[PDB]
Order: sequence, then structure tokens, then C-alpha cells
Amino acid sequence: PRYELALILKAMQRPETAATLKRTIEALMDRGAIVRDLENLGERALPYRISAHSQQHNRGGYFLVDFYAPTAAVESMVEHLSRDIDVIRGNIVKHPLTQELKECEGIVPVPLAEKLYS
Amino acid sequence: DPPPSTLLKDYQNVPGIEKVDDVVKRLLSLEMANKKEMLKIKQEQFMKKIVANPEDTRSLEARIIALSVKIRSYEEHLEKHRKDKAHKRYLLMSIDQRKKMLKNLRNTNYDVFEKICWGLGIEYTFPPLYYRRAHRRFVTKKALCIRVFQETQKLKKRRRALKAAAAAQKQ
Amino acid sequence: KNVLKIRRRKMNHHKYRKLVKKTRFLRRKVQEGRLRRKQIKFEKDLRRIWLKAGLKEAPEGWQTPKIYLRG
RNA sequence: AAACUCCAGUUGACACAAAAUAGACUACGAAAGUGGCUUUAACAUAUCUGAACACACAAUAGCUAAGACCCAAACUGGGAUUAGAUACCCCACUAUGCUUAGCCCUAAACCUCAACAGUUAAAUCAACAAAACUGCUCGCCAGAACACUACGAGCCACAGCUUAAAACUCAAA
Ligand SMILES: NC(=O)c1ccc[n+]([C@@H]2O[C@H](COP(=O)([O-])OP(=O)(O)OC[C@H]3O[C@@H](n4cnc5c(N)ncnc54)[C@H](O)[C@@H]3O)[C@@H](O)[C@H]2O)c1
Ligand SMILES: [K+]
Ligand SMILES: [K+]
Ligand SMILES: [K+]
Ligand SMILES: [Mg+2]
Ligand SMILES: [Mg+2]
Ligand SMILES: [Mg+2]
Ligand SMILES: [Mg+2]
Ligand SMILES: [Mg+2]
Ligand SMILES: [Mg+2]
Ligand SMILES: [Mg+2]
Ligand SMILES: [Mg+2]
Ligand SMILES: [Mg+2]
Ligand SMILES: [Mg+2]
Ligand SMILES: [Mg+2]
Ligand SMILES: [Mg+2]
Ligand SMILES: [Mg+2]
Ligand SMILES: [Mg+2]
Ligand SMILES: [Mg+2]
Ligand SMILES: [Mg+2]
Ligand SMILES: [Mg+2]
Ligand SMILES: [Mg+2]
Repeated sequence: PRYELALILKAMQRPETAATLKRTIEALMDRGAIVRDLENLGERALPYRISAHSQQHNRGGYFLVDFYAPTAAVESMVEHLSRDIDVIRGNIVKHPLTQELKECEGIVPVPLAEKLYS
Repeated sequence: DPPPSTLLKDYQNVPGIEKVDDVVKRLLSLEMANKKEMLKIKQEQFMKKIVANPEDTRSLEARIIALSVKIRSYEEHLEKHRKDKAHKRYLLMSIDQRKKMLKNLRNTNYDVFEKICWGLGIEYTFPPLYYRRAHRRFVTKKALCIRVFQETQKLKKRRRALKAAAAAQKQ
Repeated sequence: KNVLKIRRRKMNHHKYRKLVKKTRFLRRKVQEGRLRRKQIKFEKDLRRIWLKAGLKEAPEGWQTPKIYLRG
């Protein structure tokens, strides 16, 4: 299915950041993934301090990887990200653009009698 | 299971699907889909192999095939999740619902009942006549009563030869 | 509502648990003896079967198991 | 008071424990239950009804074995109150609550409302609860107490569970 990898990388110089992204995208391809896009969300201060691989981090590079992969690739990829020392935090979610939003007419009231009795 | 390269049931009959890039074929195959998509291909395979009209999904045959695919999925689930009582319940309920369908198909269309059993690999079994605990006292006694019968039968045959032998001597 | 029916059952169960506690060693000796007789009564039922069928001894290789022991 | 004083405060490092707010929501699941995040699998049945015992489940407590252990905590020890002992209060700590693999099979397991289908016109209807009913099916009931008992039987249960009487007694319950 289509997945979205939310990737927070250690704050590094441009050469090491490109090497980490290439090494991360190749890991996806080695597991059968078809990588669709790579987005840079920018380097920013983390919302809180994160300890990863015997180091403390206060800033990180936020990246997204939109890709398709077999369902069995997720478990294997999650294991790969846990061992990469340049990855602060990596999470794989089902791509939000796959879920189609259902139309909403509006807010129908709920009767007070139902509130109490229910 | 169908090969992973198999296309999804929705994209198998679109014109020109055989000339698209290999990447596009992977994205429309079972490899890139959830297991529920592989089960739709299995159901369609059984429907064309067994039923006379593969597009009649409301016939008793199609329901047995659809439910048989679900039963196999639960068995595969429980092979990996052996303490999942919720899915163990769904399996046992699904097996019972299929038996009720097979009973009604056997009673109405035996020729189709036979093709369903051959096609799906189902060995129809008639239910036991009585439901009662076979406890230790009964299990032991029933075993003894069968041994006693077996021994009595042997003795009754050794009382046929001796009588036969003595009768011949008189002559 | 009132709980008077519950209270009667509460006291009955309390006194029963209290009686069982006081006599749990006598009750254990009684239960053991009953199980012995139960095993003997079972053994007789099986012996009756082969004897009424014309056999003089138990079927060859048959040993009546102990189906009432904790083991 | 005892206890602690490798105590307390700040800062940093740091979980096999538990999951603020959302939730004024009333969803999911057969029920039991389920409210941190992600992913995978996944929520029976195109007529209904259908079991103390068949089949599969079943909070809390508890058993067996091996682990974890922050905090909580039967029990136990100490301090205190007390005429004094136990409890209520304080401190410490254990079984246990957790994980794993087996059991045990209970609850005020209760919306105290059996499942399905139908009706809102008749009389609206003992009372209260929760407006009053019809069809159909299964389960169950027939004064109180004896009695969640005795005996028998079955059960991995052994101070256990399930099923479940009678005698004596009363004119009530
Ligand atoms: N006992 C059977 O094996 C059996 C077989 C066919 C039909 N039934 C039907 O089951 C109902 C219950 O009969 P009962 O009152 O004599 O039994 P019961 O309820 O007194 O139970 C006695 C025995 O019958 C079994 N039993 C109970 N309910 C059953 C059911 N619905 N179906 C099958 N077995 C059941 C129990 O497990 C036990 O072994 C009746 O409608 C009967 O016609 C029972
Ligand atoms: K929370
Ligand atoms: K809340
Ligand atoms: K209640
Ligand atoms: Mg009493
Ligand atoms: Mg002091
Ligand atoms: Mg039914
Ligand atoms: Mg019955
Ligand atoms: Mg039932
Ligand atoms: Mg019960
Ligand atoms: Mg339980
Ligand atoms: Mg436990
Ligand atoms: Mg503590
Ligand atoms: Mg402990
Ligand atoms: Mg936990
Ligand atoms: Mg409850
Ligand atoms: Mg019912
Ligand atoms: Mg009135
Ligand atoms: Mg009575
Ligand atoms: Mg009880
Ligand atoms: Mg009892
Ligand atoms: Mg008994």
C-alpha cells in the first residue's frame, strides 16, 4: 500500500544529510518499495528533547518519503530505522491522501433526552 | 495463493493494462495491496471454477465460496495468533454457518453440492446424533465393553471348530 | 429495595464456610474414603460386564485404570 | 513517634509500570470488556428461534511455573491511639496487580428489560421501575425456611465449581 515515512534526522551538514537520505531510500527499495517523492520540511527545533543512540538532540531535519511498499515491508523498515544512528525518530503511517474524506452536510443536533437516557 | 504479480480484480479488465510500465504493473498487483485484495482474487477463481454463473453472487453456491475464503483467512490468522479468542470465535461460527449452507445445498441441488465439495475440498460430515460429555467413567467402560465383545467373538469361533471336529469323527 | 433476602444468604454462606473450615480435615478423610468406594464400585461394574458375557477373566491385556485419583 | 539522613532541593541521564487533557463524546465488541502512538492481520450468517452439560469464550480474586518490579498492596513487623488486643492513622515490606505458559470458571457477570417480528388503535395502566401491547420461539418458575445445603454425578478444580433434594418446622414469607 501507500505509506508516508515521517523522518526526523540528526542535524548534520549537507553532505551527511544527503548520504543519510540516500541510505534510507535505498533501504526502502531493497525491501520492495516504490518511492514516489521526497519532501524537505526544514530543520527546526524539536518540540522536546529526544535521546537517540546515546546522544541528546534538540534540533533535527524533518523529511517525508511518500512510497508504495508491500505490507510486509513496514515491519522490516521500522527495524532498519531503529539501527540508523543518524535517524532521531522515524514513523511509518498510512498515507493520509489515500483515505478519501466523506462529504458532510452539516451538524445535525442531538436531542437532550437522548444525552441523558443513552 | 495467487502470484503476487497478479493484477487487482478492478484493474484486470482495463484496456491496455499489458502495455504499461513495469512499475505501474507492480502498483496494480497483489504485491502492493492488503490481504483482502488477495482474497477477492481467490474468491473469483473459485467462482469461475465451480459455479455455473460466476456473476451470481447471491446464489447458495457463491455464499459458500465467499464464506470458505473467509474461513481460510481466519485459519491463517489463527496460525499466527493462537490466543486470539475473538477470531477463534469467528472461525468456529463461520464453519458452522458454512455447514448450514452445505446442508441446505445438499437438500436442494445435490449435483451442485458435489461440485462445491470437490472444488473447495470440503468433506461434508453428518452431525452426531447426541451431545453429551464422554467423561472418564464412560470412556473407560465403552473401551472395556468393546474389548469384551471382541473376546466373546473369538471364543464363539473356537466353539464352532471343536463342534465341527467332533462331528466329523463320528463318521 | 431492601437486602434482607441477600442477608439471609450471606449468613448461610458465612456459616457454611466457617463449618467447612473447622471440619476440613474430617471432610478430607471422608472424601478419600468415598473415592475409594467409588473406584471399587466402578471396578465391579466392569467385572460384571465380562462375567455376564461368558468370560472368566478380564480381556487379555486389560487393566482397569484409576479414574478417581488426583494423579 | 518510628523511619530515613549515599537524606532533601536544582539539573542531567534513565521502565517489561500506568496510559492527564481530548471524553460535555456515547463509539467498538457476543458478553466479559475496550479510551497513549504506529503498522499488520481483522470484526460469522441474504429467514428467524435453537443447550447448566456439546463447542468456544468469560471482570476481579485465586492456583502452577519462569521472569520483571516504579508504584499500589491482603498478610506481616515496627510506631501511634487504646484499660488492653485487632481495626481506623503513620512507616517498612510480601503474596498479588504486570509479562509468559498452563489452569480455575465465579460476580449486584445488572439496562436486575430473553431472541426475533410487529403495532401505537383499543382498556393507557394494580404499584413502582423503564409508555402499553401483539405474534412466535427457547429457557425458566409454582408458599416460606431448611438450601449458593446434604447425597449422587462430572470437572487439571482437593477448605473448589456446576447440577441440586428430603425430613423435621411454620401461617405466613
Ligand atoms: N440430548 C441430546 O443429545 C439431544 C439431541 C437432539 C436434540 N436434542 C434437543 O435438545 C433439547 C434439550 O433436551 P433435554 O431437555 O432432554 O436435554 P437437557 O437440557 O436436559 O440436557 C441433557 C443432555 O442433552 C444435551 N442438550 C441440552 N440441550 C441440548 C440441545 N438444545 N441440543 C442438543 N443437546 C442438548 C446436554 O448437553 C446433555 O448431554 C430438546 O429440544 C431436545 O429435543 C437433544
Ligand atoms: K494518556
Ligand atoms: K476523560
Ligand atoms: K446494575
Ligand atoms: Mg440461616
Ligand atoms: Mg524520630
Ligand atoms: Mg441461532
Ligand atoms: Mg436443557
Ligand atoms: Mg446458552
Ligand atoms: Mg454457569
Ligand atoms: Mg476468568
Ligand atoms: Mg493472575
Ligand atoms: Mg511503596
Ligand atoms: Mg511484589
Ligand atoms: Mg503494561
Ligand atoms: Mg459489568
Ligand atoms: Mg435465547
Ligand atoms: Mg397508574
Ligand atoms: Mg419453595
Ligand atoms: Mg457462590
Ligand atoms: Mg456446593
Ligand atoms: Mg459431593
